Amino acid sequence: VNSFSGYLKLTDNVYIKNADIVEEAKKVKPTVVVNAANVYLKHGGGVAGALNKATNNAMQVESDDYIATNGPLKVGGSCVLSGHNLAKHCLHVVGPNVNKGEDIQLLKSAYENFNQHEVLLAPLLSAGIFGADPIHSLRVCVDTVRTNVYLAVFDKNLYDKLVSSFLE
Ligand SMILES: CC(C)[C@H](Nc1ncnc2[nH]c(-c3cnn(C)c3C#N)cc12)c1ccc2c(n1)NC(=O)CO2
Repeated sequence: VNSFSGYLKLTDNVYIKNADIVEEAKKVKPTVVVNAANVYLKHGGGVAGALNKATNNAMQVESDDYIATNGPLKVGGSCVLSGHNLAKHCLHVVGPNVNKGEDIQLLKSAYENFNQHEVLLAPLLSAGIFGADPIHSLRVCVDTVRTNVYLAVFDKNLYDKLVSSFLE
């Protein structure tokens, strides 16, 4: 029922909280949870592994059937599939992996997919092992997304750095 609580309001449409996106999905039952996906939808590690494990592998079985018939996504692209027990829908979004040389300009394209949904629970795109500068990813979110986005960042030091840098 989109009952988000305990988020800091950064802008009129962007909110942020130090929390695990899986625990937020369980508490909130959002209409849309965003997965930090890769092009073949292999939900190993990071956000994707955590969401998939919380569905008892249902998300991986559904995603393998999608890829068999439709093929891989593009960097900056997205795919709406079932949200299983975590949300009504899961929006799988592929941000660029700059640790693998993918272009950081495609992070704006990745965030643009959020504009199709009125309200979303999401992670910080291209952060962690994808290698983008997290402060930059937050600025791209704030500049690109017009709909209501609730960012869950599961790392207190990173959350504090993002908040302090934005509040300058
Ligand atoms: C910057 C990070 C703090 C952030 N991670 C997270 N952000 C929010 N909720 C989270 N839950 C978990 C969790 C829950 N259980 N487990 C075992 C995990 C893991 N791993 C992790 C997580 C993050 C955002 C975007 C990402 C990635 N990581 N990593 C990637 O490979 C791709 O893109």
